[PDB]
Amino acid sequence: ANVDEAILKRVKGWAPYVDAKLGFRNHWYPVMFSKEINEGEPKTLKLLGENLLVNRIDGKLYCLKDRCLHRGVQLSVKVECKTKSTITCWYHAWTYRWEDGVLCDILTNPTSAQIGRQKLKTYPVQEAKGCVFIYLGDGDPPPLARDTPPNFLDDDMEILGKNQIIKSNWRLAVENGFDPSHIYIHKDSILVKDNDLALPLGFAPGGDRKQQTRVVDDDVVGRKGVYDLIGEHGVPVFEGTIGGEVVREGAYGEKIVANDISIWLPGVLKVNPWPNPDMMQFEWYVPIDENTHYYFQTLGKPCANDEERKKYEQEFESKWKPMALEGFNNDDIWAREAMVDFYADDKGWVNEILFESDEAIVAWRKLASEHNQGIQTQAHVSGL
Amino acid sequence: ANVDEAILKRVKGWAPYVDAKLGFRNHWYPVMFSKEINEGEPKTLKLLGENLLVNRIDGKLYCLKDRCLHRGVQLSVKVECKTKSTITCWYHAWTYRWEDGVLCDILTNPTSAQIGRQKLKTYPVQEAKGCVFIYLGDGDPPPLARDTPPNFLDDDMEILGKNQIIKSNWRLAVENGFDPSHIYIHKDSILVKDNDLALPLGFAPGGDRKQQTRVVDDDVVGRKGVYDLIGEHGVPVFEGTIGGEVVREGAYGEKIVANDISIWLPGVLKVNPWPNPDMMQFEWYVPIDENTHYYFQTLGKPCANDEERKKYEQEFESKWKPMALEGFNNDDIWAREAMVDFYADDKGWVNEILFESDEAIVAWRKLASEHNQGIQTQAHVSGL
Amino acid sequence: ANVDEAILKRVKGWAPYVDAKLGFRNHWYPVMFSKEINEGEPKTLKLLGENLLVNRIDGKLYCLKDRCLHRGVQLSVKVECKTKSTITCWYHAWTYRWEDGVLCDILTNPTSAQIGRQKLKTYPVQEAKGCVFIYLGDGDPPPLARDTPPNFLDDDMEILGKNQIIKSNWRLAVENGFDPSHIYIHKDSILVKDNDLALPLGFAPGGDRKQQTRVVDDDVVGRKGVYDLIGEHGVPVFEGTIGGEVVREGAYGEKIVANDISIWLPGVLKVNPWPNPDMMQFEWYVPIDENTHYYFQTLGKPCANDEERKKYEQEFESKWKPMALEGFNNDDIWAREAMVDFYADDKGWVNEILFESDEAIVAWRKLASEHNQGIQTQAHVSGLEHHH
Amino acid sequence: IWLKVCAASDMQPGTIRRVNRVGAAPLAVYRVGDQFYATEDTCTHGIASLSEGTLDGDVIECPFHGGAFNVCTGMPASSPCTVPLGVFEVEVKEGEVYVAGEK
Amino acid sequence: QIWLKVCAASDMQPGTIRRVNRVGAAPLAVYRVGDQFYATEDTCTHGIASLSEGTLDGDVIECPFHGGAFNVCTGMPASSPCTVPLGVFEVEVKEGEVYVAGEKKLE
Ligand SMILES: c1ccc2c(c1)[nH]c1ccccc12
Ligand SMILES: c1ccc2c(c1)[nH]c1ccccc12
Ligand SMILES: c1ccc2c(c1)[nH]c1ccccc12
Ligand code: FES
Ligand code: FES
Ligand code: FES
Ligand code: FES
Ligand code: FES
Ligand SMILES: [Fe+2]
Ligand SMILES: [Fe+2]
Ligand SMILES: [Fe+2]
Repeated sequence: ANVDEAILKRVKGWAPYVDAKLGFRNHWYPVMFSKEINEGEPKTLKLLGENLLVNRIDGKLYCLKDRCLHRGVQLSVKVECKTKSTITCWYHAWTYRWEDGVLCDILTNPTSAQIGRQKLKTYPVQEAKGCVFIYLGDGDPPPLARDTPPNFLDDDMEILGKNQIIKSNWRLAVENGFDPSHIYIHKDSILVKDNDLALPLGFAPGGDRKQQTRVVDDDVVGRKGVYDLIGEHGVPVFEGTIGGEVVREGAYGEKIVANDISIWLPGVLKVNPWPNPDMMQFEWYVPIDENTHYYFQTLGKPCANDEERKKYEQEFESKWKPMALEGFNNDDIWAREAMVDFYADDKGWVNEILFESDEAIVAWRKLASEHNQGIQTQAHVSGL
Repeated sequence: ANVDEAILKRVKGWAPYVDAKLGFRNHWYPVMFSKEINEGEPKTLKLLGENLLVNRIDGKLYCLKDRCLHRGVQLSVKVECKTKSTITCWYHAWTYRWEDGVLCDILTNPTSAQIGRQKLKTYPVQEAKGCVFIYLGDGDPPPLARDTPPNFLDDDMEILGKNQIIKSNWRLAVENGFDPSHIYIHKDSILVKDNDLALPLGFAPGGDRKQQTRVVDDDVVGRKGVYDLIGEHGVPVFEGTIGGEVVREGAYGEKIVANDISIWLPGVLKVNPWPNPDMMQFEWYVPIDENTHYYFQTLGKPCANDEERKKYEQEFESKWKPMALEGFNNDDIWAREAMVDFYADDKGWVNEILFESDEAIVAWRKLASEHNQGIQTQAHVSGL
Repeated sequence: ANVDEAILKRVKGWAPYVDAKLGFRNHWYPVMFSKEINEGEPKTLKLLGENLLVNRIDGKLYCLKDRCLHRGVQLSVKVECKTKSTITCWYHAWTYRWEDGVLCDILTNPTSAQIGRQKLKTYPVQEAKGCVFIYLGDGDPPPLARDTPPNFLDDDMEILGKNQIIKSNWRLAVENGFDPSHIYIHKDSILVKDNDLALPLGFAPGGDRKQQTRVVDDDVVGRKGVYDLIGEHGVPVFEGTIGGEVVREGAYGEKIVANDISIWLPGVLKVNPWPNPDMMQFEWYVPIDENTHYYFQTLGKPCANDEERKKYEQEFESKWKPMALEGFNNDDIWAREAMVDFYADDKGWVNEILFESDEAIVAWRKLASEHNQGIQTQAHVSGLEHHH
Repeated sequence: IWLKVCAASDMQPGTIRRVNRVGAAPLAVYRVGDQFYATEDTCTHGIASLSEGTLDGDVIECPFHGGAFNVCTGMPASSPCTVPLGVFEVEVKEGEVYVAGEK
Repeated sequence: QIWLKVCAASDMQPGTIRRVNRVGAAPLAVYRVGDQFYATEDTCTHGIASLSEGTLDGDVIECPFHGGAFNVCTGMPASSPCTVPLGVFEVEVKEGEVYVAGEKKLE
């Protein structure tokens, strides 16, 4: 597998998840924004450890594996698209069609028997809400809705976001995001103060284990996720004490937000409402390789017309993006990086000492282990 | 088990020593100077592979492992000492007491069942001669004297020195300093001329194996080390010849220095007298990880009154440190690094071709192998 | 030996070649030019993973392993040649003779019983055509001619070249050079236009491969190699088509070059004629370690007198070196680097999908597997091991 | 003080049974052979339910990280567990199984 | 001085080693393999170890320092890292007494 068998045997509750160091194969993943790739201008990227090339031909997106079948070089070292529908390797000129990856010509040996008998791996690509999703999997893809949080694809939902590469395994990003008690790191958030938001330091759980979360095994669209319900019977903590004496307090804002938090396979978090009562935040932690992920952030707001979308776009660039996506979430970034060492040798998955609020994370680990569509392995990446 | 078993089996004379790549556990080690850590200003450091935290509370030093029990992050990423007796992890606010490492509070959930039931690892800390010694070990710590070189803790002994990080395994440093013939590398030193010192190109054997090397394992103070009586039984070589022709000469000076040298566990060398007939140099080779060590060097001159200090300090700071510790010992630094490659794969321990002068070193390997208080492993560093 | 048996089992036709990650031991290899090593000025280098030292004494070259027998440090960290015929380790002063590597003295202990009873490994070295060759092997060396391509040593052949360190395994370089279709990467080289060359986008296989590929294992001097007779048996592809439409054409210059290419053990390519009709190019891909090689380039031109040799030296510097060795081959450098990832874990040798133009390369892999004089291993580098 | 867990007939040798207590933490009852033992149900190393683990002899293995505890003494039997498990009074009275407070 | 009296043949048990110190010279090691006696230099050619402090298995002496080994009869290396042959000294038993040559064999 991807992890020492001795460790996998130990984590009987969620071995597939611990083994999924490279992410889950056979799911859709957003990797860039539509306006980032123009007609006839191939773009490179790495997803689930695989180097890919994406091109826009006649407005439509196509995805080919960035690895020549011949000597395994990346075609992108020197891109040569000699006809609108093909790409020619810069080394010995093996030429492939973007449409189906078939080897259709070899400039240096036009009559080779390999022509029409070899095919470069291709992956489905779909655009939605200005986002570019790639189905990193085999066979016919399921509807995109299965791998997106509820409402993301709503007709009136206006989506704007930001994307960047963060140095941590995708799972550490997922868990931090869905961690009920991690809000402690945001106690000094400027956003919280300026937007007058109510933000406790944490929650004293109430009720039984089962009431702490709400697991969704299937919307009519087949999505799988978990809602964090620690606040349904829990007591929000606003005064932090040590030895019985107050040493810290939470935010007593009047605006109540983020009362709806859910994590969905393949790894996208939905926080609603946030950062404002009329908005929603959806963020993906896309696996690039075992040590890196794309932190694909998006903010949604229902807009009924071109005027509202224009206004939203304005507040996004001037306020939400800088104050929320960057200001508030920047703390999440270094928090993720801080867990790298403990989990790097895979030992942290055994030595971690969890407490009550981690019930949410446990539910996610079990959901992911039970309903993922496949474990990406090194064999998929290279493999002989 | 830090080394290939096939290698440990070959070195029946000192297998434990070869295996102690990460140093010996259950021994005191100097890590910094008392002057470097002020009241309420915690500091980080890595010792024997373990990330540690040291703080001074009411003048007393305390040491806690720098790894939260929860998700294993370093508390030092963002220090939060909310009360003088505790430190609060910046992630989910698990709070620990500096004196016993006990998890006494959790700001994010004051009702957690973990409170008062978990405990963060702590290590004994003791100051002496202006040095901070940490007992990287388990159980009741022995007196600091057991792991110190003779005359270091003399009431009148004014100990002064400096410290830095060197890129080489600690053992290479030990075997570079306790090497009677390596002084050849200092033949062009400044401390030699600018201090009219008498230093031969090297000290060769004269009496017999036992004769010159004196193993110590009967001391009542607990000490364990080896002496190499170069000045009392060794033979100085001032004229180096090739084919009978003299091509290099030693240093002729009146000042008689270094006639007594001993190495003591866990890894401290004593050069007496040095750098002056009335002085003594004590230097530790503290393991940080398998590739680096702290070069903790100290120069000490006896004193019996508040006077002769500002002088010895004005001296130590004006000529001794820049000429005896830096000007002279700097050659030792690159010599240690030059041996890294040969021993990096642990094969140098088998392929090295030793000669007469290495008789002392061999004694040290055997003693260190039979009197070390424990072998530090990756199991101590992480788990398993 | 150096590669997982699971991988070697999948390349049964040329397993030793795939196993030779560090190169072939017991062969001569050029490492620098004669003019680069002056009397009494020791130079360091790494060959087949071993750190070596070369010195010129009374005009003759000597090669010693750059690793003291004592504590294993490199003598070159601080070279100390106290007498014309010796070198003293800067650490404990163990002194060795360049002639036979014998530990002849120890300045720090003149009475040591080790003196005269230990010896540093030495390797044969010899100069030819202004190049310094080292026999990285054991025992009496074979004639240099065995490990050189045809004509390189001819009396009237004037040799001039350039050398540099490239970041790729030596075999990726070999297969980049001895490849008739890879010249597609050179279609825009300044050499093509500026030297009016006739150069197709690539040379495709002709009607009969048995005639295009010529395995040579019956050479009188014992050299072993493979010819890809592209000019007389291959097909020059000048019009590159996609879907039958011409998207790119080769160069229709008047100078006829590249009639034949050949690769020879231990790893030297000969391009004939090149880069001009009256010249030849000989280039070695010398193993430094598993990830690096010396790209030792030489251009040969028959010169019949001093006037011609001098004119050649001038044209080499003003035209051939910059226009050909750099202007043409510089693209081969990044091409080689581009193959590293795929072959990094040795899986590329199993996952590559070759085509007909690669048939001579496969013949080379088989020949190299059969006629190499030894597989260099990490044990040779650290110290051979054996139990009674 | 005791409370009927179940009939000694309900539990087969080598099986585990979770016991919920009103306003109190859950307990786990194991049957080793023909004898009964009880400990806290929550693993001391985290938040897992030992009643969902694997019982081998008198040693219960946690389903989360593989830690283990001796069901008789409640002492750790395998890392990462280091904190002793609370043990409770168990007794069979007329075929019925009963458990009480912590001993 | 040509032959050095070592000890009585009975003094040594089969498979044991005895160090022979010589004033003004390097120590020798006498080995008893079964009923036969052999002698070599006592110092391992690979370093400064005493072969008499090593392990004798058959006619092969294993060095205690690095595990190198030699054939006590021929003096030739038997296991790495040893590469230099040991000097061999002739041994003779007369009157049930063991004698070892003062000068090593010339080969
Ligand atoms: C409370 C308020 C905001 C957030 C949260 C909990 N969890 C989050 C995860 C990602 C982004 C924002 C949030
Ligand atoms: C011999 C002579 C001097 C020294 C030595 C061995 N080892 C040393 C280490 C530090 C400073 C001086 C010495
Ligand atoms: C075909 C034609 C020319 C060349 C070649 C293969 N390989 C080469 C390597 C160096 C210089 C020229 C060439
Ligand atoms: S590597 Fe792409 S055509 Fe050869
Ligand atoms: S990682 Fe320290 S409190 Fe969670
Ligand atoms: S390392 Fe060369 S003499 Fe000691
Ligand atoms: S929660 Fe039981 S072993 Fe960790
Ligand atoms: S000293 Fe005998 S094997 Fe090295
Ligand atoms: Fe957050
Ligand atoms: Fe020194
Ligand atoms: Fe080329």
